[PDB]
Amino acid sequence: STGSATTTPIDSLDDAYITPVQIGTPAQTLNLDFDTGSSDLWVFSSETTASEVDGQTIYTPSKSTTAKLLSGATWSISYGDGSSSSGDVYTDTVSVGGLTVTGQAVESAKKVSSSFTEDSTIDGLLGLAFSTLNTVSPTQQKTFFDNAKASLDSPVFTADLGYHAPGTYNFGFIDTTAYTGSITYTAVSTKQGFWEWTSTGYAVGSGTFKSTSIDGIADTGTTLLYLPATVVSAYWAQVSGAKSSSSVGGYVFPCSATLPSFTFGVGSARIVIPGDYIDFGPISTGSSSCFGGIQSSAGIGINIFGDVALKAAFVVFNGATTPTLGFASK
Repeated sequence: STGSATTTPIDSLDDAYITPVQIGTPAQTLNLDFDTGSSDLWVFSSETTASEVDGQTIYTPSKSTTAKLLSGATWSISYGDGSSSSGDVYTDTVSVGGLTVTGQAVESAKKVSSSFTEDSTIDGLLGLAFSTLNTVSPTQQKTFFDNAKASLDSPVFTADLGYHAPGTYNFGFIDTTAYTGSITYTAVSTKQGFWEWTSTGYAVGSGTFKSTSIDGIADTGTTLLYLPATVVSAYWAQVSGAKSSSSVGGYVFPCSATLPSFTFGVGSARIVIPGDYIDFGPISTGSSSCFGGIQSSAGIGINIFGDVALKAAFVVFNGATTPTLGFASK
């Protein structure tokens, strides 16, 4: 089997991407944030504290003839930005772009933090990291991909995120028309539950490539590119007037600037992030200070190849017995 679904930016800055997902019988379609940096499929629901729902579409398990309470199971998750959610668990039928999993754990939110409430466009998350990170207790649950894998034509999914435009998540096949040149594969460590890999270095603009190992995670659920302070400083030093602002919480730059590209290595291959991908616009409405899309990972404890990096590539998440990651230009 295979599946294919379009993923769409939630706003003009590509702050996140949403993908429609069918849950239950009859189908209830919710727009979920596909997140290769976590492993829970959770949704706003009829159980979510009413004051914490503001415009989201909810899953109502009592209206699904295939929903079953997973007795005794609860979940609770916190993300890298300090947001969180928790609740109980149902199993139900879940379909993505024509690919159907029966008995998928659908984690129903009883509580969500303010960042989720305030984002009317995201109805929940669909985790695509390794199932070892799933938070359901006392019986850990499998991700949608893990459940689908054995049925797929090939045990893979691909992320093809657009810059200020829709893109695609495919399950079970590699669309050879969706990228240019060849796909370069690179080793993955699953030890921390992430799609963790080692980039071979970087360049800033038309500058020379610096060969240096950068361990990090491929994380579609993180907006920006978080890299070591040395790398980030080298980037922003090429932008007149750019500075790190403690009050704003990262590097900012004059909105009048033309940003240089940023290249990262995948083995001997190179992915080029155009400068415009690194512009996240005014820090506040009407400001001439703009927020940078490349930020320091210092104090995160891990480097993160988030959407800024991933959207410059066609990315293969290969879930074979020994997982790997593939990157192609597009």
